[PDB]
Amino acid sequence: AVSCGQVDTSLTPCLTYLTKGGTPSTQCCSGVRSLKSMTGTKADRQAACNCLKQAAARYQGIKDAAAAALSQKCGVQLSVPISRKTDCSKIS
Repeated sequence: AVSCGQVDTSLTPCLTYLTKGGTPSTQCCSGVRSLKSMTGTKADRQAACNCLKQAAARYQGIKDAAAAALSQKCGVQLSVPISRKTDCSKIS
């Protein structure tokens, strides 16, 4: 079980980067690592994906480019996309 509270809190330090781009903070990357360690089941990955979809929809300053590069720039293999347009049901 993962809540949007858990998911949104983990990426709270990433908002600077998500809205401006450049380089994520150490705490942002620690956040992305927390996200990966909490989404080991398909249910948790789909729940995470939905939470991050809803957050990207509400936070209008999020750059889609920055969202799609966040896991790559943190060195994290994160199996959850971050976009207001993703079909979260199609996630493995």
